[PDB]
Amino acid sequence: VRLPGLAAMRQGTRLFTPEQGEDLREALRRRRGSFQTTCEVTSETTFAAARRLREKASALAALNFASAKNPGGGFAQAQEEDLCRGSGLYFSLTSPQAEPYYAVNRQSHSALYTDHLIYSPQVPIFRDDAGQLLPAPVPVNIITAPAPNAGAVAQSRPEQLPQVLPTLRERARRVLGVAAWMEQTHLVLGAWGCGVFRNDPAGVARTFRELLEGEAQGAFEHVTFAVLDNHPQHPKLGAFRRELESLC
Ligand SMILES: Nc1ncnc2c1ncn2[C@@H]1O[C@H](COP(=O)(O)OP(=O)(O)OC[C@H]2O[C@H](O)[C@H](O)[C@@H]2O)[C@@H](O)[C@H]1O
Repeated sequence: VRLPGLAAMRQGTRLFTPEQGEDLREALRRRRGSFQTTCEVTSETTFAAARRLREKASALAALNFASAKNPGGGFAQAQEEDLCRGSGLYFSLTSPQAEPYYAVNRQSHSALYTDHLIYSPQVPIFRDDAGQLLPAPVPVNIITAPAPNAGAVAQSRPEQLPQVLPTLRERARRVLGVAAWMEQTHLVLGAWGCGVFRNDPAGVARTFRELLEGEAQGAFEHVTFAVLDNHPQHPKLGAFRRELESLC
């Protein structure tokens, strides 16, 4: 039998296309200055920050460090694999509405990908970081979008290297523009693009920091950066703490 919440979530899944970029900015701009934005940088998983924020959260959204080409990225280290194995996310990512995002991204034949985002409403989290049931599932809205594959660019088309950073910059602003458009209060962000895709965690953490200080200033209530980091140097975790000190 199908798990509770899946049908509602899949049917509410919705595609944002590149041609709606200006719609997303106007939503951000209109929402600027609405709160005293509280923000933190943590070492929790993306669904652990979500799950503790839930009971406090008017409108809770989290970012999927998604594949551009296959829902769930075809599958252990990776965060989207984590979200798919412990929630209904996959059932939403394979939905009919969502298909143009993978179809176009594959057709682009560019490691920078395109500007489609998938909005999955009320995705039920079913299991903890350790994989047993939750009391009851806890729903979270999930914004899925692919960071540019900086690794692939370096190895397959270095000529797009200078475009890497502007691409992640404008796509992040679409990411929070979707969160503003869907009127979220609590945003779970993190080391977007910084693992498999090999983006500089310094640039990523900062690019956020700029937007939460510029166009996204005050647009959200609480923004936590859940950055899992089991590497002893804690490189990703450190660059996010080091560079989000102004805002938190
Ligand atoms: N559950 C987690 N929660 C929070 N942070 C995490 C988690 N898991 C890893 N991190 C941290 O986040 C950093 C980046 O996690 P990555 O998963 O590589 O996302 P990308 O954007 O770089 O690559 C996306 C591709 O990887 C997948 O295959 C997708 O299908 C895509 O194909 C990690 O180094 C962790 O420190």
